[PDB]
Amino acid sequence: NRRTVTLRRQPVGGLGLSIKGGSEHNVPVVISKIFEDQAADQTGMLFVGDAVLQVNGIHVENATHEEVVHLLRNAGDEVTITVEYAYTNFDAERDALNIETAIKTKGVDEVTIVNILTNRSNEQRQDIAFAYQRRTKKELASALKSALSGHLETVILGLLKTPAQYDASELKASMKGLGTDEDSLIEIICSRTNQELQEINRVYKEMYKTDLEKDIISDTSGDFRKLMVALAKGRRAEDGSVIDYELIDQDARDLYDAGVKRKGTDVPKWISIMTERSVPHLQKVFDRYKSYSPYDMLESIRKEVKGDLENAFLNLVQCIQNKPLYFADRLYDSMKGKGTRDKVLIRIMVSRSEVDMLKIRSEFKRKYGKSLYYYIQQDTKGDYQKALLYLCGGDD
Amino acid sequence: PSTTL
Ligand SMILES: [Ca+2]
Ligand SMILES: [Ca+2]
Ligand SMILES: [Ca+2]
Ligand SMILES: [Ca+2]
Ligand SMILES: [Ca+2]
Repeated sequence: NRRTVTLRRQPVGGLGLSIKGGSEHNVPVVISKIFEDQAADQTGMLFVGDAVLQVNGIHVENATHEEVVHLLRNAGDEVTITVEYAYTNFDAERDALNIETAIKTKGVDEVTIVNILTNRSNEQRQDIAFAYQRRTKKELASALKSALSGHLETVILGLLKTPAQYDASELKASMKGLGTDEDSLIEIICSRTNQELQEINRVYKEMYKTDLEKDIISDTSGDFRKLMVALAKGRRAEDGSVIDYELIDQDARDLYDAGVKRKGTDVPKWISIMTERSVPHLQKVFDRYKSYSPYDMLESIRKEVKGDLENAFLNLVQCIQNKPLYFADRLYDSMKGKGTRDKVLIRIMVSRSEVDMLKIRSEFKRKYGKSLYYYIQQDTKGDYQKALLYLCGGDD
Repeated sequence: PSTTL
């Protein structure tokens, strides 16, 4: 049903149609509406559900939504459209072929590379990497490493790793050398779940020929070391349909009796409770803690401990209470001031794009008035900005 | 996700 139709742009409705879809959602652009008696309806050959393949002979079978909207608005008074009424290995090969063409183009076509990779799931990017190596005999990561540069290179190479590989390599990078990036180490260890950590530990073993727990011990000290080792084990309790109200109250008293009530801090009891109890349980514990203590769990942490141990406890409680808001706040910090903390911004957008990016955007918009898309737009430029915007998934 | 033209 490959039909080629010429529409005449008219003041009453323009082209007289609506379109939905686009390669940013990995779907073909499809005619959404056809306003009756207007241009698209007058032709008699356009129907709701037609996939848009060409605009004035310009191929758009793999174009984004804005690219097709931009073509249809600049095609003149006479617009000619060619229409026709599960991710497979074919899609991987076509994606891998287009990425190969964009890399071999003189000057590198970064737009095409960003259009595809930032709009595929992590599992689909592995299928693309498998097909790219079959067709070119080259590794896609190393090909893009020399073809790209700057922040865009950091995003694309990070997107190519599996969730465990990316987390493991980021963990290794935070402890590399004498200067341990405690903030990056804290962000990953406090926010990852049991299933994610068990996979990180397994992959960290393969990539670096040593245990993650053994490397944490070598770069951390004191109670901060005990907190990261216990969290990195990923043996937190899994909650069921059992709300143990008696334990919620006793855990709150124990947290209060171990900190604000006594001189000093019984941090082993803090580490024991906050790392072993399930997340839904600890959420109700922290509210029950407000009934016994004049300060909430976060303020009690600021009053009891200092240094990296304070920073880790502050991040853990935020992840337990509201993890999407936790990432929304860290994204805002990465862009609020002069310049950009690109390491945090890139890592969050890469690691959370497929997890809870919608809930992060919802918390961000509610608290900061503007969208996460908007702040990314004002802090980054170029294809690096477009890649982050695609990982954001849309405005608001 | 639709745009009218
Ligand atoms: Ca270029
Ligand atoms: Ca490079
Ligand atoms: Ca170190
Ligand atoms: Ca105290
Ligand atoms: Ca900024």
